[PDB]
Amino acid sequence: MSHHWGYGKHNGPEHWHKDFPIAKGERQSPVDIDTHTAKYDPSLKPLSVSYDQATSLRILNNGHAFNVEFDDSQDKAVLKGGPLDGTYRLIQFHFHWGSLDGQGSEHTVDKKKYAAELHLVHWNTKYGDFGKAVQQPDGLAVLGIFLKVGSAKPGLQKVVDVLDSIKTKGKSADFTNFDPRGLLPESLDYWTYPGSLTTPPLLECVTWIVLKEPISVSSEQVLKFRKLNFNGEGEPEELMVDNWRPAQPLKNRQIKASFK
Ligand SMILES: CC(=O)Nc1nnc(S(N)(=O)=O)s1
Ligand SMILES: [Zn+2]
Repeated sequence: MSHHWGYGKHNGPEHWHKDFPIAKGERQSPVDIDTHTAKYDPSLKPLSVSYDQATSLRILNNGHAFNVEFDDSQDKAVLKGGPLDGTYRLIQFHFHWGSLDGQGSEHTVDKKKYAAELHLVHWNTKYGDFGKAVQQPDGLAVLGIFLKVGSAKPGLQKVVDVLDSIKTKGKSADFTNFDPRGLLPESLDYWTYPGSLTTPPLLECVTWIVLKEPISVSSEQVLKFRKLNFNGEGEPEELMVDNWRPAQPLKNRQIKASFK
């Protein structure tokens, strides 16, 4: 049992994978999030998030997929809470689509699947930029937002009118004075699921968070995109969906979460 000191055969060879805890901690395993098995963990530090200045300026398309831009020139919204060593700022996000006329999201929570979901990427500003954050595992994290269908337009009539302007991909339209808070609650507690990507052991500087209060969206909002092209006009009528991800459950004993 006693480990004789003075040697170090294992302390000799050193590689890229052997350097970072990427290979030493392989958690690459896609699985559906379960709320029933989730457990409340009040270990995190309760904090208050901001989002009063949060506002958009315009929306640019990439000829297929577009993301919403925000004015980082001010203190829009910031996230904080837990053993984190720095606050997380948000810059932009996008939404995925589905192949079915009822559902088709990336991950599935509470053994349930949604039609679409928002993808808000954030980077710890404490480390300066994502470039310095990627240098460590707990550097930069990713927030995963989900969207549920309610068929009840929360007063987005105008949002549908401006949409007729971006019928084809590759164009843009200036749109400021957005109200993303009108649908986003304070959100105190929320489940979590840290780990790495579903790709070979390379990087683990990505965390997967999930809020217990997903942003609600009407089926009428996506009913307009259904008629839109998947990449500019002139192409065969096909769905713009292209964000499918597997997650077969092996067993799932207990999942970490800040909320019960
Ligand atoms: C390098 C990289 O970011 N790749 C992906 N981007 N996000 C993707 S998604 N949300 O469409 O799955 S492809
Ligand atoms: Zn995405």
